Amino acid sequence: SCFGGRMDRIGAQSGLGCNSF
Amino acid sequence: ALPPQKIEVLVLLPQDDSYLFSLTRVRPAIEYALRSVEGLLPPGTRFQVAYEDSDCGNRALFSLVDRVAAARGAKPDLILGPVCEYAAAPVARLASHWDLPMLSAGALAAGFQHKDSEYSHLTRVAPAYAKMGEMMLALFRHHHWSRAALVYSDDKLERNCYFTLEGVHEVFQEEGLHTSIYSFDETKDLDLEDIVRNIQASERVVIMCASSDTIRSIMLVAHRHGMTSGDYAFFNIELFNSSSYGDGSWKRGDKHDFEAKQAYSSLQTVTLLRTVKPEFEKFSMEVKSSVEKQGLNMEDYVNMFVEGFHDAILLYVLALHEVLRAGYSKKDGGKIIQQTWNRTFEGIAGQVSIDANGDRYGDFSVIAMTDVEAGTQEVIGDYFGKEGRFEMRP
Amino acid sequence: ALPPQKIEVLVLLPQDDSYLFSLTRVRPAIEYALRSVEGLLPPGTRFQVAYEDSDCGNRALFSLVDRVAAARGAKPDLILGPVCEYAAAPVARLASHWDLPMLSAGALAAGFQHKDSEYSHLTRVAPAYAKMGEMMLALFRHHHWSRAALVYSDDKLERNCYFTLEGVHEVFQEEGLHTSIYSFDETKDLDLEDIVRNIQASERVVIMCASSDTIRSIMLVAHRHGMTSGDYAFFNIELFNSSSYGDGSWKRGDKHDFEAKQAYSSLQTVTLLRTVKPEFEKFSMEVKSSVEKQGLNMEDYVNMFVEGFHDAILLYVLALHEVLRAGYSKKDGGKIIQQTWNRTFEGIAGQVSIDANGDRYGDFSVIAMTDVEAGTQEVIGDYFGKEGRFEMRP
Ligand SMILES: *[C@@H]1O[C@H](CO)[C@@H](O[C@@H]2O[C@H](CO)[C@@H](O)[C@H](O)[C@H]2NC(C)=O)[C@H](O)[C@H]1NC(C)=O
Ligand SMILES: *[C@@H]1O[C@H](CO)[C@@H](O)[C@H](O)[C@H]1NC(C)=O
Ligand SMILES: *[C@H]1O[C@H](CO)[C@@H](O)[C@H](O)[C@H]1NC(C)=O
Ligand SMILES: *[C@H]1O[C@H](CO)[C@@H](O)[C@H](O)[C@H]1NC(C)=O
Ligand SMILES: [Cl-]
Ligand SMILES: [Cl-]
Repeated sequence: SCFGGRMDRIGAQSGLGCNSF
Repeated sequence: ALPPQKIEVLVLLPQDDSYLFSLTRVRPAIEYALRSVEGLLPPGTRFQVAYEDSDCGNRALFSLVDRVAAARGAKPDLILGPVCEYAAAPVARLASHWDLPMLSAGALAAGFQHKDSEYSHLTRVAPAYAKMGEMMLALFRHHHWSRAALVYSDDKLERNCYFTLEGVHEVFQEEGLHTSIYSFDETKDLDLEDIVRNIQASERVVIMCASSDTIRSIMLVAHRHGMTSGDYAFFNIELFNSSSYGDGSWKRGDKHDFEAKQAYSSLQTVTLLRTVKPEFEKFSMEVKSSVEKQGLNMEDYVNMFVEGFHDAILLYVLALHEVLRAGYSKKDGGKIIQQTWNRTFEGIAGQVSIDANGDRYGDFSVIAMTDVEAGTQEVIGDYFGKEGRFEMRP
Repeated sequence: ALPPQKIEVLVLLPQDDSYLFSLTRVRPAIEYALRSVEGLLPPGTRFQVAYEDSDCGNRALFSLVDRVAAARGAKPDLILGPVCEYAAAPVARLASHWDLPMLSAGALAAGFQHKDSEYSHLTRVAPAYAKMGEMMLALFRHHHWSRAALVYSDDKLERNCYFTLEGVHEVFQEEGLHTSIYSFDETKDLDLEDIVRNIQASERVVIMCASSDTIRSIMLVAHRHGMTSGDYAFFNIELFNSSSYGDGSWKRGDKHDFEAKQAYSSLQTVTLLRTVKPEFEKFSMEVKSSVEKQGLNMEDYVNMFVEGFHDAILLYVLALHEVLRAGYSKKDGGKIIQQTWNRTFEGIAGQVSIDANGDRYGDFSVIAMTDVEAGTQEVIGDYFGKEGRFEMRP
């Protein structure tokens, strides 16, 4: 899934690529 | 009997009035609360309020730091906002580092859930996405559904819907519900054909989040594909401007209004449960007029952010009081934040409860089409976060 | 014709030596560059360097901000680091706001590429992950490959490997090559089975990034699935840790060594193409001396970070000089930064070229096993970022 276990770092920059299992 | 107090609060919101929580729109709400508190605080008390543009971006941090640097280290006693997610994170982190209390009717994302370190001085007075995610979990257990497709628009900028559905994803995950994820940039060139194909390829129950218009298009292509006859159960989240029902959220005075009406028969919209009170009425009006003779038209009932910021004022005052009465000062930021948590009070629209983690409990409603011929939409059910029970309307 | 200029410098790297770019490991290289420089600028010109712990996180921002607020509203003249991605973004943004020049041997993520606004005052002296991506692209055209699998560990914290493969993604996406994505948290129990099976499902070429031991394990399970030996092409990225890209990368003085050795016959490792010169020899000597005298069990030598920071300083002077000519001061950060872009100079290890966007051009090498019997791994091909040519070796 395009979220992963978490995203901890919300409000950082990291918004240029998904994820998935 | 105590010496008068002078409270400095820094309000960080967007000056741009396109957002529902712009300074122009919220300020009236803040001044209403401020007036209503003075006659909990020592007599003669006053509030120094600075309104600074957050630009829903880096500017929030930029002006906060510059103001403190200018003041040679002097800090505000209270920070209100930002609302936008990426703007609140850095401000929240500094407020904590500085022991300054920070309340906001935004910063809805999951990440702010963790307040053990980085975000300890943050109190969210509006219902977080994760709370909205608990409601959906209840809705689902009630229909005994255990799988869902998550379809949302991702800005790669503000990313409201990304954060919205992350709230559902986080809850479904812990619980075990399976979830398929599919995102698109609704701003960029839309491709409603691939959307619907992924939909029908994964799960029969779909949870979506995008502009009201974008959802409408998705529902048309779905209808044109026969997915609305009752083979799919679509959902969309419109927590802050869900007032289209009553006339028909499908209605655009468009030439597709007929299609839409039929398409929306398999669509349900989740929004915030908004309760009224006489006070709310008078508060709504004044705020409305203040805004009106300012240049902006306002939705009859003020939005969650405007209401939330009124309750933030009250909340802060309710904590500062108990802090004072115990010998501490307004400068004991952490101690003030702690007084704002795990407590219930009376907001402008009715009761307000904030859990043990400093996050407000939210109530939601589910709007469904009760008469397909007319196109009548109505709240068929509500959820009460605190009580933790969902119930269809009798 | 000029008074003793005085540069106040702020270096933000981790105190913890767990990082290859820790204050202890880098400080020496900074000091070395400061001698050959204070020995271009007016006589007396001195550099006051403050070495502050970034903690590879929020600390970088806290310290920068507490420093400027405490001592008046005075900003340092130059900022070196942070290296860590999530730590540099906030400092880069502030630097751009305060018109202060920021140079880092890090901040390698793809988002720092856009310097039109927030990251305008950032110049990266080390190869960004995107430069690494352009390298794979050429590696791919060479073999006529057009689809790949990106397998990486995402700890949801520093996310080095995620940002790493994000560099390959960005380039592949803009070019047309399809890519299957797969991620896991090597911080949890490795379901090295679903991985190897998802791999066996997706593509024939696999681009990976995870801890050295993790790639070793993955490569084993794959072996247990007969996935090595010509069927699939496995790549792993090790740009900095000499320990991980040194010959015999398979060997671990363990029981698996025999099996491990056989898997890597299909594995290729990507790393930086380093060049040296006589002068680079003294540098390595003095740096090792300090690091050892600092009780730190000397790693093995100077990595890309230690080297890059040394060249960052000569790069800053080379630009100060030209800004100090055209009639400007050490306070026109924007101007300084523009004088670091689009140019080539002599670093401690050879020609260094920063492109028009303020990013250091990168040269890479591919390490493969050229003797399965023995385990002899040697550079097979080199890619020169400036020229943009990839070429195998004789
Ligand atoms: C450089 O890479 C090596 C691996 O080659 C790292 O050492 C490993 O560290 C892990 C956990 O810290 C251990 O479980 C392994 O046993 C180590 N490998 C061996 C045999 O040395 C090392 O930490 C890296 N150095 C830095 C500064 O990151
Ligand atoms: C970069 O600098 C060179 C001079 O060394 C100049 O010829 C070239 O046009 C510059 N590139 C640009 C357009 O930025
Ligand atoms: C919110 O959305 C509704 C529905 O489209 C729209 O009528 C209203 O003007 C919006 N609120 C504002 C002013 O942003
Ligand atoms: C609210 O919950 C907390 C648990 O975090 C508990 O300690 C507290 O007693 C509760 N509120 C009260 C005082 O009733
Ligand atoms: Cl905001
Ligand atoms: Cl760092």
